[PDB]
Amino acid sequence: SALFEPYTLKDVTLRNRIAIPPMCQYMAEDGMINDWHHVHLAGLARGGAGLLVVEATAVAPEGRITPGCAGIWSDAHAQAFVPVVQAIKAAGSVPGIQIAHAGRKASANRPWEGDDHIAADDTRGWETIAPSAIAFGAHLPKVPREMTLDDIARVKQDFVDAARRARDAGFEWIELHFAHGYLGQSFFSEHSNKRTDAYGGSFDNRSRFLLETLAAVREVWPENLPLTARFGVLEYDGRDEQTLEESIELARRFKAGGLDLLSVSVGFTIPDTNIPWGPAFMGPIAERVRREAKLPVTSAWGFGTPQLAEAALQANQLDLVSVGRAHLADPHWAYFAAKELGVEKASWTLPAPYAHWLE
Amino acid sequence: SALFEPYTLKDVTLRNRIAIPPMCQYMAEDGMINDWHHVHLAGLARGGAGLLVVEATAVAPEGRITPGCAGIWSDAHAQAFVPVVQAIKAAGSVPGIQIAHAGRKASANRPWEGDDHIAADDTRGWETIAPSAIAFGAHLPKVPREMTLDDIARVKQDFVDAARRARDAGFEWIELHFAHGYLGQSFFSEHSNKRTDAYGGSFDNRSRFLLETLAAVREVWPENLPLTARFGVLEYDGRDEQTLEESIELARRFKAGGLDLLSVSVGFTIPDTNIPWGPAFMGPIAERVRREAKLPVTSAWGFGTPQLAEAALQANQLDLVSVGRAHLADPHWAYFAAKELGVEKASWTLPAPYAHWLE
Ligand SMILES: Cc1cc2nc3c(=O)[nH]c(=O)nc-3n(C[C@H](O)[C@H](O)[C@H](O)COP(=O)(O)O)c2cc1C
Ligand SMILES: Cc1cc2nc3c(=O)[nH]c(=O)nc-3n(C[C@H](O)[C@H](O)[C@H](O)COP(=O)(O)O)c2cc1C
Repeated sequence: SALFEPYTLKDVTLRNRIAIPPMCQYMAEDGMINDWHHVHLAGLARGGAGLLVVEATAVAPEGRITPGCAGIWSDAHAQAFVPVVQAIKAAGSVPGIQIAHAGRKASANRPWEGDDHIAADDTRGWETIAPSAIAFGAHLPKVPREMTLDDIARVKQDFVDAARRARDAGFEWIELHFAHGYLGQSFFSEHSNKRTDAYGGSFDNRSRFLLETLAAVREVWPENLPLTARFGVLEYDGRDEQTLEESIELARRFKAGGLDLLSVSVGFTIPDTNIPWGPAFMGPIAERVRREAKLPVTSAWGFGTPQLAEAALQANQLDLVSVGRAHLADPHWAYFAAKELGVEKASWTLPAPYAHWLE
Repeated sequence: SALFEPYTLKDVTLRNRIAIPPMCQYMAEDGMINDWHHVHLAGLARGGAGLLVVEATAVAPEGRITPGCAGIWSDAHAQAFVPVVQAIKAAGSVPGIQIAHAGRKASANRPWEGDDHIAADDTRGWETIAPSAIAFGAHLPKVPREMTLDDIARVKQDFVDAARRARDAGFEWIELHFAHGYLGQSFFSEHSNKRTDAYGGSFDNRSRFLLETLAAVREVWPENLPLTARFGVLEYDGRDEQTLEESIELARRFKAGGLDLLSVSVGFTIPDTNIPWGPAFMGPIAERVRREAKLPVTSAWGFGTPQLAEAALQANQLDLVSVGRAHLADPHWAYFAAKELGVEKASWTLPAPYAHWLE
C-alpha cells in the first residue's frame, strides 16, 4: 500500500505517508503547554503515523487565536515542548510544529466557548494586528490595527525566534502557518491587504511578508530538516482561477527559497465564500499545485477513509496524506487504516504492548 | 443505554459501566513504571471509560510475572504512580489498581520474547514460590519452592503494604489478583495446592490464604473505597460443577469479609483444559456467581462489541463490563460504543478538545 511506504525529505524519513496535521487543542495557559498536550501528542505518536505536526503555536502573545493557544514566544515556552518532542521521537514518529500568528482572527473565544471575538471588556482579550485596518466580519467583527514597518520587522523576528526555539527543542519538521486567514494569508490576499507601501498592492508586494519571513526563518532552521508551509491557494470567492494562478506563482517562489513541501489549503480570508466541501475535495487543487510548482504537497479534509488516502497517493495528487479529525476520534487510526488496506502484520503499526495482542 | 448509566459502589461513582480491566504492559524496569504507563493510562482515561484498573502490579519482586512487570513493593515504586493517578482523575475516570503475586508463573519472559520461563542461566530470572513444589508444565516448567509459614506471613504483609501504598498514591479502587493461576488462585486449587498444613487440604484450608489476605488488606484499605478481587471460578478441567460450587462458596465468604465486587474469570491453574472461548462466553457463569453469592460482578472476553456489553447489563449478568483488547486497538472505544448504542451527544464521551469537533 502506498499509504504505508516511507517518505524521505532532506535528512528525515517518515515511516509511512500518514501525517497528523496541526490541530489546536485550546488547552494551554499563557501559551504554556501542559500534560494535556503531552499525553495527546505522545498517544498520537504511538498510534503509528509517520509525522505528527503540533498545533498552531503562536510566535507572539497577540498572535494566539485564543487564550488557550500554545505559544513559543520565550525560551521557557520552548522548553515546555522538550519532553513532548522526546516522547514523539521515542514512539518513532517525526515531531513537527506549526508556528503561527493569527492576525485579525486573534483574540477569539475557544470554539466551544462562543468561537467569536472576545468582548471589549473581557480581561482576557487583546488588540489584534493585520496588514490593514479591516475586520473579517461575521463572528470576528474586531477591526485590527494596521501594522507599522517596525511591527512587520518585529513579527518576522518573532517567526525567526520561534523557529530557532523549535530547532533547539528538537523538532525535525517545521510548518509556517500562512493559511486560514491568519496573518500571512492576510498579507497575500487583496481582500485583507489594502496597503500602499512595499507590503501591499502588487503581487510582489503582497508576497513580500511571506517570502521575507520564509527567508529569515531559513537562516536559523537547519538545511537538513524539512522546511514547510501551509498556504490557502484559493478562497472559493468567485476569483478562483486568478487566485490559484497567483498562489501557484508564490509556491514557485517558496520552492526557489528552500521550501521542501507545501500543505495546500483554503484561504478562509473572508466569510463570504462558497466552499464545496466533500471527501478529499482538495485533492485536485493540491495536484495542480504539485504539478505546476513541481513541489511536494499534502492536503486534508476527509482522508480518514483509508481507501481515499490510498487513492490520492496512487494518483500522485499528494505526497503525504493529512488525517485530522479521525485521529481525535481514534488515536490509533493508522492501525485501522493498515487493517483496512490489508497491510501485512497490520497490528505492528502499534508498539509491541498493543501489537502482540491484536495480531 | 445501560452501558452509559453511572454506577455507585461505596463512596465512588463511575460515570458509566465500562471498566478497563488490568492489562500488563511489560514496560516497567525493576518494577518502576515510566512514561509508557503515564501516557497509556492517561490516554485511556480520556477515552471515556468509567473505571480504569491498572495492570497486575507485583507486591514483591519475585511476584512479578516478568522483568517488565510493574511493582509496588517500596514507597518509591508507589510514588511513581502518583502523577498517573492524578491524570486519570483529571480525566474523570476512577483510578483502580490490581495488586498481584505471580506465584509459580513468575520469572517468565515477556509474551513477545518467548512467553516462557526464563532460562536458569539468564541473569534476569529468579526462584518462584508457590503453595507446593509442583510446576505448571508446558511453557512454564520451573518447579517453584514450597512456601514456609513465614513466607505466607511475609506475602500477606506484602499485600497489606501494597494496598496501603495504593491508598496513599490516591487509588480509589483496588483489586486483589486471585485469578489466572497466580499465587492466590494456586492456593485455592487442588491441582496446585498439595499442602497438609493449615493452608491446604480442605476447602477451609485452601481458602485460608485468600481470606486472610483479604482481611489483612481490609485493615488498611479505606472502608469507603471499593475493595474487589479477581478470581477464577472454574478451570474447564472436567471438574467444573464441583469447582464452581466451591468457588461460589468462597465468593460468599469474600462478600461477608467486605468484598464489594468480584471480577469473575477462569482459573488457568493448569494447562490441560478445554476452554470454550467465544464472545461473552463468561456471561452465564458470572451471572450464576452474581445470583448465588448475591455479589456484584464484572467479567471480560469479547465485550468490545458494544451490543454484547449492553445485552449483558440489561440481562443483569454483570454490573460492569470489562473491555480489554478493544481499548488497546482504540483508546477511545467508549466513544465508539456510545455512537453504536445511539447515546445522545455521543462525542461528549470525550473531552471538549475532541468532542466539539466530532459532534
Ligand atoms: C480541532 C482542530 C484544530 C485545528 N487547528 C488547526 C491548526 O492548528 N492549524 C491548521 O493549519 N489547521 C488546523 N485545523 C485543520 C486541520 O489541520 C485539518 O486541515 C482539518 O481538520 C481537515 O482534515 P480532517 O477532515 O482530516 O479533519 C484544525 C482542525 C481541527 C479539527
Ligand atoms: C495485554 C494484556 C494484558 C493482560 N494483563 C492482565 C493483568 O494484568 N491482570 C488480569 O487479571 N488480566 C490481565 N489480562 C486479561 C484482561 O484483563 C481481560 O480479561 C482479557 O483481555 C479479556 O478481555 P478482552 O476480550 O476484552 O480483551 C490481560 C490481557 C491482555 C490482552
